[PDB]
Amino acid sequence: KRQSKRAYGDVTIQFYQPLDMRMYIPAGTTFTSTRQEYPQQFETLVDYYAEPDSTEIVVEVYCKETGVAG
Amino acid sequence: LRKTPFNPTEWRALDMIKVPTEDFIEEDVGKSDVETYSIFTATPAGMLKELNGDVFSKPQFHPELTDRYGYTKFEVENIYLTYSKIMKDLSNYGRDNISKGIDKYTSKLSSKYKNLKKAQAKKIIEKFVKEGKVTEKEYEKITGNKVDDELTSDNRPKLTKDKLKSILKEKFKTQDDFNNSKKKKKAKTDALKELTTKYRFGNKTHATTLLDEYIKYKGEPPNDEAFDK
Amino acid sequence: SFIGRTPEGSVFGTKPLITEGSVVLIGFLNDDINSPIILSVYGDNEQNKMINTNPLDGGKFDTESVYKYSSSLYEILPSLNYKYDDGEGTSIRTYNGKSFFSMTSGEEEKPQATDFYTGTEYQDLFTSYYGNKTLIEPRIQKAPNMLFKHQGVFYDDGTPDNHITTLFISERGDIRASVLNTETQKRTTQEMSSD
Amino acid sequence: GNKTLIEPRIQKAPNMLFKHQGVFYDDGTPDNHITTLFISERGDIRASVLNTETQKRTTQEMSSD
Amino acid sequence: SFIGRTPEGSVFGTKPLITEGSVVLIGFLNDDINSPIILSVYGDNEQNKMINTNPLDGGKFDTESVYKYSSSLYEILPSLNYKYDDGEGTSIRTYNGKSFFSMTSGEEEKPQATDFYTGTEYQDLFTSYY
Amino acid sequence: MVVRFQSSMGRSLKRVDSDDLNVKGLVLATVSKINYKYQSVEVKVNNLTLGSRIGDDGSLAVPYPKSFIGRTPEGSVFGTKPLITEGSVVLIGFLNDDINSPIILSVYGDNEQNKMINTNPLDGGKFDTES
Amino acid sequence: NVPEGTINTIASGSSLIRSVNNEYSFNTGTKEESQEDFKRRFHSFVESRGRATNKSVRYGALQIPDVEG
Amino acid sequence: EELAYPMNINYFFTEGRFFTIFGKGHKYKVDVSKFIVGDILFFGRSDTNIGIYVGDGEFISMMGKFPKDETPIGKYKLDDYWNEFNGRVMRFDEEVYI
Amino acid sequence: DGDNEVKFTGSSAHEVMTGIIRRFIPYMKYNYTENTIDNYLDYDDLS
Repeated sequence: KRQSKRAYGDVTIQFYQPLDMRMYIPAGTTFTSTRQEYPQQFETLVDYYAEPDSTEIVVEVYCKETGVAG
Repeated sequence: LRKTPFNPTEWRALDMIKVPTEDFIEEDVGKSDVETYSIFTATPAGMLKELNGDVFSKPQFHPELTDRYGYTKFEVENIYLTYSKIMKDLSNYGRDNISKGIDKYTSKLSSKYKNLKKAQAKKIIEKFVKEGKVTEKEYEKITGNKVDDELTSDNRPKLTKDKLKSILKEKFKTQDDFNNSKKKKKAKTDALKELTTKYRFGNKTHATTLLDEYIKYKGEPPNDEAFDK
Repeated sequence: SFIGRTPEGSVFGTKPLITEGSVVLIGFLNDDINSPIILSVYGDNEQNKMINTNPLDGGKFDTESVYKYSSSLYEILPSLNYKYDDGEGTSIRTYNGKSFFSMTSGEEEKPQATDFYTGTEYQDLFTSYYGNKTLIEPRIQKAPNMLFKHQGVFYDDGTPDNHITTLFISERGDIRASVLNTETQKRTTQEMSSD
Repeated sequence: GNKTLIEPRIQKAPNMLFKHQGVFYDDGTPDNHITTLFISERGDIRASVLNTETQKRTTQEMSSD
Repeated sequence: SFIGRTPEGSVFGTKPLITEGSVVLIGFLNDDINSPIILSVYGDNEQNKMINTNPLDGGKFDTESVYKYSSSLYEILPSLNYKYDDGEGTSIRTYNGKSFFSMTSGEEEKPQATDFYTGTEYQDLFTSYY
Repeated sequence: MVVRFQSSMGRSLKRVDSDDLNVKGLVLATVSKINYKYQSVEVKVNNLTLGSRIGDDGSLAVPYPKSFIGRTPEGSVFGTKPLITEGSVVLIGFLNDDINSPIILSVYGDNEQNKMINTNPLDGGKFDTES
Repeated sequence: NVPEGTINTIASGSSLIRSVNNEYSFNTGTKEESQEDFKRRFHSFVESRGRATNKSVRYGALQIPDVEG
Repeated sequence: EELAYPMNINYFFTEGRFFTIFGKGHKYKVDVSKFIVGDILFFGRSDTNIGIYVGDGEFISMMGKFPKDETPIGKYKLDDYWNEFNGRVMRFDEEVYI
Repeated sequence: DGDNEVKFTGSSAHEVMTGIIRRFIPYMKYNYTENTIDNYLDYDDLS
C-alpha cells in the first residue's frame, strides 16, 4: 500500500486597502487557526508576490501533518 | 574557530579518548535544571526591526515541552544574517463616496474584474462623477466591447478545436497578411480580443504561442497538435 | 513644535497632527517602565518611498545638480492637497480640487507656472505624483471659495475703525473686490460674473 | 545675525498665478468655470474668468508698459 | 526642524520658537550627567486641552466621521492669530485684528467662507475658540 | 591570584561582560550620505559608520523623524518629508541600548550656525517682559 | 571563473559609487597544468633552443605564464 | 495604432505602451551611444517637452520662445541640449499590447 | 578613508576571522631573538 496524501487548499487574503507598492511574502509563511478543534498548521511551498492595486491575493497551502485532520 | 560540535556528524568528527575508572580520584557529576528553555530563536542583526521592514524572527517549540515550562524563551542575536454590473457598482457606493478616493476605489473595480486595466477603470469613474451618469456611448468609447450582448454571463460557447480552426480561417484569408507585418499585428490582436473573451477559456501567452507557430508555418503546420495545443 | 504663555497671560502653542497606527519612538523617564514619553514619529520605508518625488538614488548634497532635487521641503497635509518648496525658484501649493498656486523664474520651468491658453494642467506638474508614479488625487473635488476679509478696531488717530474690504471668490469662478464702511452704510464693489 | 544681508539664491523675477477649478457641486452639473490671477515676470497682471466647454472668456489684463 | 549649507556656501536653517517655563525632555550624552541635550518640548494636559477644538472624547481614526474632526493640523503662532487646516476642504488663516482668510467647498460649510451682505463674522468660525 | 586573570576594567575591579558591550545613553554623529529615494541617512561616528550595510537604501538604513504621517480611511497615505542636510549634527538613540540599532531623534545646529540664523539682538532677559 | 554580472558591490563605503558590474566573464582562472600540457610545453621548449625560428618565437612569447593563445 | 489624445504626460505611465530604458536622476554621456533610433527623449525638470532620438547623436523636437513661436520643426545637436536631458528614456512595444 | 575606519568583509567566519587576525598580527612586534605571534599561532583550519 502507498502512503497518505497531505491535505492542501486555497486561502484568501483581505487587505484594508489596495497595496500602493509591490510586496513580497517570505517563503514558508505559517497559516494556522485559533479554534481548539483544529490546531493543525499549514505552510507555503513557493514564493508569492502581492502586486500593487490588488485588494486580495490567493496562495496555495499544504498541511504539514499527514492525516485527515487537514 | 569551528562550528559547534553538537551537530550529529560534527559530533562524530571529534576524536574519542578512553579512560577507565582505574584513574578516577574523585567525581562530582549529576543532572541539573539550572538551564531550561522552551522556545529557541536566532534573531538577525539588531538593526532590522519588526515595525519597519521584513520578517523579524521565526521561533520553534515542542508542544509537550511547554507544559512544564511555559513560553520560556531563549534569544540570540547573530551578526551574520459587464456594463450593467459596472454601472450598478458605481451606483452602490454613490458619487459622494466615490469622489473621495477615485484612485483607490478604481482599484476595487479592477480587482473584481481583470478585464479592465487601471487606466480603463480610472477614466470611466472620472466620466461618471463629472457627468453624473454613464451611457453605452461612454462605455464603448473607453474600450471596444459588445454592450448589447447578454448571452455571455450565463452561457459562453466551448470553442472546440474545429471552431478555432474556423476562426483562424476568418482572421487570415489572404497570404499577404504573413508578408505584411503591420496588418498581421492588427489581425492577431483581433483574434485574441474575441478568442480570449467570447468563449469558455482565454489565455494570452498560450494563444500567442499558437499564433507564433501558425504564422511560422504559414497557417498549415506539419501536425494537428498546433490546434490541440 | 512650541508652546508657551505671553506676558498678558494668554496661552499659545501648536497641535501637530496625530495618526493611528504610526510607529513612534519612546523614551522612559529615569529608565523606568511605567513612565513613557513619545520622542518622535518615524514612518515605514514604503511610506517614505511613496511620499517623495526625488528620483536620485544617491549623491553628495554639495553637488549643484543634486541640489535641484535633494533640496525640496516636500510636505503633504492631512488633506491630499500638498505644499511644496525647493532650493530653486519653483514653489507649488495646492487646494481643493485641481486648484493650485505656483511660482517660478527659470524659463526652462516656465510651463510649470504659465497661463497660456487654458493654463498648465495639474497633471503637468511633476510634484503632483507619488513616488511610485501614481497621481496625487485631491481628497475633495468640489471647487473652493476664497476670500480675504480685512478689518480692525482702532488706530493711532483714535477714531473707531469701520472700513471693511474683501476679495471674495466664488465656486462658480466669480470675483468680487469690495470696500465697505458699515457704520456709514456705503459700499463700492468690483464684481466679475462666471459668464 | 552677523550683519550680512540675506541674499536671495535666485535673482530672476518669479511669475505667480492662482488657478481655480473643480469637478462638480451639489447642483449636480459638471464644473467648468476656470479663473486665474496670473502675474508675469515682466510685471503684467491678468485676472481672467473662463468657461472652457462653452468657449467663453473675460479677461482683465495689465501690460508692463 | 532642519539646518544645512548650500553648495554656494550660504547657510540655511530654522529657528523654532523658544518659550520660558515650558517642560522639555532631556537626554544626556553617553548617560553622563553634565552633558545635556533637549529632545523635544511637551506641554501640560491643561495647555493641550485648551489649544484643541476637537470635541470627540475618543474613537478610531479610520472612521469617516471622526476623520472630520481628528484630522486637523491646528496651530497657533506666537501672535494669537492662528492657522488651521483640516482633512476636509475647510482651511482658515487669521491675521491682525479680526481679519482672516478662509476657503471651503461643501455647501454645508458655505457660511464659513461666504461674503453675503457683510460677510461671515470672526465669531461664527468654530476654530476661533479655545 | 591565578583565577583573577579575566576580563576586567576600571580602577575598581569590575567584571567586564556582555553588559559593557551595550551602550548607555545617546551619542552624536554627522550625516555623511543620504538615500534620497527612501530618505534614510547613514551617519558617521568619529571613526565608524553606522547603518550602511549591503542593502542599497530600503532594507537597511537609519530612520529620520517625521512631522506627522498616517493613512486616511479611504486608504491614501499622507505625511511629510522634512528637509535633510549633509554634514549636520544629529542626536541618535539606540533601540534597547543595543549598538547596531540606530535611530535619529533630532537635528541640532552649531553655535555659529545658530548665531547666524537669528536676528535677536538681546543678550538675555526673562520672556515675560513686554519689551 | 564567475558568470557575467556577478560582482555587484565594492564591499566598502561606496559613497560616490552607485553599482558595479562586469560585462565579460572570467576565463583566466584555471587549475594546475596536467602532465600532457607540461609535455607539450616541454617539447616546444626542446624545439625552441635555436633562435630565429617561428617555433622558437612561439616559446619566446609563450614563456609568460598568463599567455595562453 | 491609435493611442489616446491629447497624450499629455500621463499616457506614458498609465497607458502601458512603454517600458523604461533609463530612469530619471542619472545622466551619463558615455551610455548615449547604446541608444537606438526612435527612443523617446524627455526634456525639462517637470517633463516640459519630449523628443525623438535619431542617430549620430541628434534628436528631433521643436524649440523656440514660449509665447507661440513661429519657428518650424527642426533637428538640433544633442551637445547643447544634453544639460536638460534628465536621463529619462522610454521605448514602444506593440506585439503584446491587447 | 582619511579617518581610521577599517571595514572587514567576508561570507563566512573563517573569511572574516582571517582578515581580522591578519590585519593586526604582524605589526604586534616583540623582542624574540629568533619572529612574532604569527609563527607560534597557526590560526588556520577555521570553518
